Formats: sequence, C-alpha cells, structure tokens
Amino acid sequence: RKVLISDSLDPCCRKILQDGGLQVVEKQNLSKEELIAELQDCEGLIVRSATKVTADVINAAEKLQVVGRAGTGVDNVDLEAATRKGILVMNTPNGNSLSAAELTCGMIMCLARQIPQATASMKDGKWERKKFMGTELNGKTLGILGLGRIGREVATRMQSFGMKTIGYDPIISPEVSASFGVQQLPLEEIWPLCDFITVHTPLLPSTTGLLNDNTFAQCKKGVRVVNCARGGIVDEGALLRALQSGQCAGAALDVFTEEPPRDRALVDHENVISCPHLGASTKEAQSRCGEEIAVQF
Amino acid sequence: LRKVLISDSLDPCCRKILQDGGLQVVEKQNLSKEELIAELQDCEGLIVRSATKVTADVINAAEKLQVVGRAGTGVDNVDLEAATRKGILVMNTPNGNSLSAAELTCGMIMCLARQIPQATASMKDGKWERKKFMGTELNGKTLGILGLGRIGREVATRMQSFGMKTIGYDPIISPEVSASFGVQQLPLEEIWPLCDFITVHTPLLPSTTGLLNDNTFAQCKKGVRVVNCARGGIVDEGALLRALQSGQCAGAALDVFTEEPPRDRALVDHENVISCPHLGASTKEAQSRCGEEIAVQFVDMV
Ligand SMILES: C[C@@H](NC(=O)c1cc(-c2ccccc2)nn1C)c1ccc(C(=O)O)cc1
Ligand SMILES: C[C@@H](NC(=O)c1cc(-c2ccccc2)nn1C)c1ccc(C(=O)O)cc1
Repeated sequence: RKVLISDSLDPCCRKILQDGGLQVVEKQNLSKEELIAELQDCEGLIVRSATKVTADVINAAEKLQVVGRAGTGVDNVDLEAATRKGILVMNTPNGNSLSAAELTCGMIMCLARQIPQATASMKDGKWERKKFMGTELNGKTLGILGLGRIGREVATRMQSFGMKTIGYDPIISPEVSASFGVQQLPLEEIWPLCDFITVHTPLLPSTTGLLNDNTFAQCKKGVRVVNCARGGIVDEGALLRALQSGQCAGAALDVFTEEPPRDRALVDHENVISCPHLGASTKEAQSRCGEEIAVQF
Repeated sequence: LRKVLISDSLDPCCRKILQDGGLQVVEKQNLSKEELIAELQDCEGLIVRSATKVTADVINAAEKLQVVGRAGTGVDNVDLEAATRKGILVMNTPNGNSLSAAELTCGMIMCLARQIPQATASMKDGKWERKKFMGTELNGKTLGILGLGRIGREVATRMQSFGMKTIGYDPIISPEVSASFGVQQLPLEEIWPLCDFITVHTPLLPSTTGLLNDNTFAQCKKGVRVVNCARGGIVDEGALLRALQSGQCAGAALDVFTEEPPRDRALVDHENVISCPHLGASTKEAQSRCGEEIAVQFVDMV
C-alpha cells in the first residue's frame, strides 16, 4: 500500500509505483530516527547505497514486507535481520549490466595501451613515448569467466576488436554461449590460452579467489586481468605477487575485497588501473535500476 | 643500393628482411646531427621512425643517399622538398598502424565516457571519490566520425558493437559506400548538432586545419566529447580550450598536438582533458608491420 523512497531516485521510480496504485513518500538522507518514523506505516522501502537498513531499522518497522535496492550491491541491507523477520530483499543487477560491461571493455582497452598512466605522465609535463609502447587487441584471446548477461555483453563488444572470446560458466550451456560466439572449455584449459582475463560471476565460496597463486601460475606470462564484478573473485595477495614477478603484466580493478581498500599496494602499482566502484555509476544505469525496482514492487 | 642505416629503434624484422635481400645493415639510435651525417657517408639508404630528423642539411651532406624510408605513416620528419631536389626517393608505410590508431581512438572514447584516467589518478592520490564521478553509458549515443578512410571505418565498426549510432562525413567516400560499413552520412552542417561524441580521422590539409573551431563548436550539442588521434591542428587548440572552459565541450582526448611535445600546457592540464604522448602507432604489432612494410619496399627496389 505505501512505499518510502529514502535515497535519491529518478522520478520514474515514484510514477511507476503511483501508476500501480501505491502511495509514495520521497525523502533523502533521513537520520536513523526519521527513517524509523517514516517507515511506521510503510510496507515497502526503496534504497540505493546511502540508506543503512540495519537490524534496528527492520525491527522497528513492523509493517515492512520488502526492501528494494535500485542497483546491485546490498551491503547497506542487513540480510540476516530481514530474513530473521521474514522480509524479502530485492535488487536490480539487470539495470547495471550495460554500464558494467562498458566499463569492463574500457578497462581492457586501458590495459592494452596504458591510457590512464599516459595521461598522468602528460599531466606531470612528461613526454614518454618509449615507456607506454602497448599492444594491439586484434587477434588476442580474451577469457571470460562468467557468461551471464555482463559476460555476454563484454564478449560481443570485444569480438568487434577481433579478439578470440573463450570462457567458462558452470550454469550456462555451451549451446547458449556458442550463440554469442563464446567457446566454452574446461576451466583448466582456459588459463594458458589467455592474453586477457575478465571475471563476471557472483561472489560465492566457489568464485572466491578464482584467480589465485595456483591459477596465476597456469596463465601465460604477461596475462592482463580485469575485475569489474565483485572484490575477492581475484585473490588480491596473489595478484600483487603476479604483478611483482611480471606473471601478470597489468590489472584493472573497479572492485576490492575492502572498499575503500586499506592496503594500497595494488592501487599504487604502476601496472594497475583502478576506479572507486564506478561500474553502475552512469545516469542511464541509475534510471534503469529505479524503473526495474518499481516494476518489481 | 648496398648499405642501409637504420637510425631509430625499429622492430628487429626490418634489419632481417634487408639482410635477407642481400643488403648490409647498420643499426643505430639517438645519433646527433653530426653522428648521423658521419654514419651516412657510405650508405645509399636510410630508414627512420620519427626521432631522426631527415633535414635539408642531413640530405645535402649525404652524397651517396638514394632512398629514405619511414617505418610509419606520413613523413613529418623528412624534408620532401630537399629529397626531390637531390633525386632521393621517399618511402613510407601508409596503412601499417591503422588498427592500432583505431583501437586507441576507441579506448579514448571509453576513457572520456567513464573518466577512467581521472578515476585512476583519484585512487592513486589515496581517495575514494565515488560520489564525485558520473559516467555516460555509450549505448544509444551518437558518434560523429569526420573522415571515413581506413581508420574512421575501423572505429565505426567497433563502436557500433556498443550500440552507438555512427554518423559522419567524408567528401571522398560516398554515402552509399559508408552505409556498407554502417556510417550514415549527412551534410557536414547536420552532423554537429546530433553528436554526443566526435572523432576526427582526416588527413591534415588546409581544408581540415581547425575543422573544429569556435564556429563549429557552437554548432555542437552542449557537453560534446571530442577525440583527436589523427593529426595535431584538426581541432583548433585555442577553440577547444575555450569550449572546455565554457562547458560547451565536456571533455577531450588528445594523442596529437600542433607542437610535440606541447610547450603550451593549457589543454593537457585541463581537468576534462585526457592525453597520450602520440601513442597511436605505439604497439608491438604496428611497429612490426611498419618495419616489415618498409624493408620489403627497399628489397623490392634492389
Ligand atoms: C550465469 C551465472 N553464472 C554463475 O553464477 C557462475 C559462474 C561461475 C564460474 C566459476 C568459475 C569460472 C567461471 C565461472 N560460477 N558461477 C556460480 C551468473 C553470472 C553473473 C551474475 C551476476 O552478474 O550477477 C549472476 C549469475
Ligand atoms: C578517405 C580520405 N578522406 C579525406 O581525405 C578527407 C576527409 C575530409 C573531411 C573534411 C571535413 C569533414 C570531414 C572530412 N577531407 N578530406 C580530403 C582519407 C581519410 C583519412 C586519411 C588518413 O588517415 O591519412 C587519408 C584519406
């Protein structure tokens, strides 16, 4: 019957909810007390990352039935406390697919040509031709680990660069991935073939440290790695060791095991390109997530 | 043609092809004007990349010189007037770097759309400025491609995979031909108002010097993003700075400048400008291809 939008949402969110017969209250940056007070007669709550849906908030909101996040990450929602009260938690990973795939492709191009490091060099007044000699993507092999929507979108874009796209996903059939030009091979056969590796999986026990000391050792010397999915899929200590030896020639990281990362060794490495988790940070993705969460309600 | 001096750092295939063709080869780097002239006294050929300046003084002091080859596109570092006066043939590799230049152009478009260089600098400064960044999704946006030769065509087909609408103009390439590689041509005046991003891929001619100027920037959509990986001066540098200062241009990516290295720092230093030190052809692959293409030409002459 009534939904509280507690973060900054595109007006489309409220209008879809209102067209569906729901009463909508839109407020921003409420204190814990104001949040609890607004939620008393709300069965629904829509957030982005700013609102903290803690155990204290859920337990004080007796009429609450669903917490909806317009985006991917639900670190601001207490999943345990929501499940403790029988509350369902919804999100919109689909709304962020295109923007995350586009950033991943940008990162691949940045690893081949070191555009971020070359800009920093130019801004320091330097003209370093030899230092930034790079590589051509045409004809190189891209290994895509995770063949859901984001992996598929990365594949079709990088195929236009003449990259050979191979990969693996234990959920996606070889017939489905063949339909978008991705040949699946057993995971052990992927490592030695790749010039570039990108990860597009959820973070689970089976995907934690997918890239680790053992799998980096199976890679071609000078592999370049991208993680625009979730911090922890690439083991950060193993990645630093691989960068230190040259086993990994460069890495691009939008995500970290700890955000912001307190260990700065990866961010500070000359062959590491990084962003502060910008995969979903476009007006288009934010508007799409807002629409998708209101449709779900 | 019996002896060839390679005076810049080239791919090792260049020396090997010349030698397999029966030519003696001397490989040197970073020679002074005096050292270069001294090395050339018994050479009928010279192969350069870009650092060696084949000036009138060098040409006139190299009596035995018959041919000057550049392992790259254009001949900026060769005095064509002085070579023609001395009956010296000038050879180069016009298509040796096409894919590498198109790939850099696409990387610059992505970097402008998501402020990747600025984000990396922020992280390296120990900051987490997520709330200060707002990127643009490319799908559905319009990319204007001015110049539809090999490089513009290669940029087009790559950016089409991102769902960008690729429009453009070229007075040589017909609208029917560009349609075959997915670029919709319209009169040049109709291109400016439609673009979210503009990239230039023309030669540098009197007609393309300042193609983007105060007049044409005013015809663009407010917040246009511009890329120049082609030739310094196609985008008027003063007009670009004025457009960045007003917000008429939201960002620019430059691989090339009217002066290299640029001594005027206004553009490079701008917060919304990303840049490279002329890296368009700087890949192992493009260098290998240019080195091969120039050496095969010298052996063909023999
Ligand atoms: C399609 C599905 N794939 C998976 O879940 C998956 C892949 C892998 C995997 C392990 C090792 C190597 C390679 C791959 N292990 N798992 C469970 C999926 C992908 C992305 C999302 C998302 O972006 O939210 C959601 C679902
Ligand atoms: C195909 C041919 N186009 C041209 O020469 C050209 C384009 C344009 C032009 C003027 C205004 C707006 C838009 C375009 N004016 N001219 C003569 C070509 C392109 C690139 C190269 C190269 O990369 O060196 C070589 C040749």
